[PDB]
Amino acid sequence: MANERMNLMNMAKLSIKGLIESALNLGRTLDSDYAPLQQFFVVMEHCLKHGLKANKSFWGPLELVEKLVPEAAEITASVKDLPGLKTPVGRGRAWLRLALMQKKLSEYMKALINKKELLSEFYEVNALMMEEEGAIIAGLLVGLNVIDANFCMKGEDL
Repeated sequence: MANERMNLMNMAKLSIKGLIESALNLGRTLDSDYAPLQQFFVVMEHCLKHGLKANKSFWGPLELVEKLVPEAAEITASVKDLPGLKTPVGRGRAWLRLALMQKKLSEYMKALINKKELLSEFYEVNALMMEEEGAIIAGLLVGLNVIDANFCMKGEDL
């Protein structure tokens, strides 16, 4: 099960590389409908799913971040107090996108890998988040702190 952590990482380098470059070559705030950006989350999602156990999906591991990095308490409670967001995976995809904005996504991730004694509750013995690739990516996520994207959560004019 190492041929998967290898694909995911080299499937993250591109997703991350391409985004950081395009984003900088564009020079303007990114919107949700930005292919290179959405493609990142698709991958970022898969990476966090790989190795999960027993349905909070990857939303469960993310709920730990607040206890580790208090600076994350806010966005963690902003996805909960947000109607229209049913599924847990939804609270997860919503969480990531907010971190991308806070430019703290990289910090939260690192805060987890260095606490495997906690992930072991949601991930198998050797999930991407429990191995080397989990760090290589946590470090590449530092280049996304220069990403100024703005995602829409909801709106109502009636």
